[PDB]
Amino acid sequence: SAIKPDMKIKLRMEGNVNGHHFVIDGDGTGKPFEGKQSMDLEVKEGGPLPFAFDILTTAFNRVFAKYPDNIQDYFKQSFPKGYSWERSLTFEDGGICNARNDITMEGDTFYNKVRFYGTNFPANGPVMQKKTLKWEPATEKMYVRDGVLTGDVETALLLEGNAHYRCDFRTTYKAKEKGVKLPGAHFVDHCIEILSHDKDYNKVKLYEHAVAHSGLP
Repeated sequence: SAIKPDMKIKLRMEGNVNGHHFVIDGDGTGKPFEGKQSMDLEVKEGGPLPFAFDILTTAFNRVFAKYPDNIQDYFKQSFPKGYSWERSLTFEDGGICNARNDITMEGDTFYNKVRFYGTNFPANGPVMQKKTLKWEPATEKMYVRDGVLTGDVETALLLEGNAHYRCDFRTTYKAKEKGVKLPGAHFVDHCIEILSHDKDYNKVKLYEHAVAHSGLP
């Protein structure tokens, strides 16, 4: 396999949320076969961010997902040429985000060209007031729609004061090489956590664990 057990991650995100521009660099490592990755993020422009860092974290690669033998692993089969994804995030208070990542590989390193655009967050809402605590663990439903691998998530951020803030995600995934075979319908469970950060989330250590499964025992 082109994909080694230990891989490096280099990332640049450029984005705009409610008109605030930012550039964030990431450096990390992961274990594709164990579905684990960790990365150090550093805000390079636009800091301190005037919105909840949590809305960005799912944009900071389903190659870091433990896939069993009985499910086609589209993501690992996409290398070395790579793949990209496009995602819409719809929040319950009208906030909308569009994100994309183009993922390439050179030697032992995944390179990520990430774009993140968010609009329509109410100024008095939990995102612009920085009242988010974390993403709850979530399940991504994977299926092919009209020849395109699609992942749906229905989830929520936990807020201060025992409240939840609902978000629906739809991601479409496309391999760069024609003829990478599409998988059957399946689930990917993930957990995403900010392990540590400094005062205004200028530096953030991010961790994610993901496991693909078929639903039953």
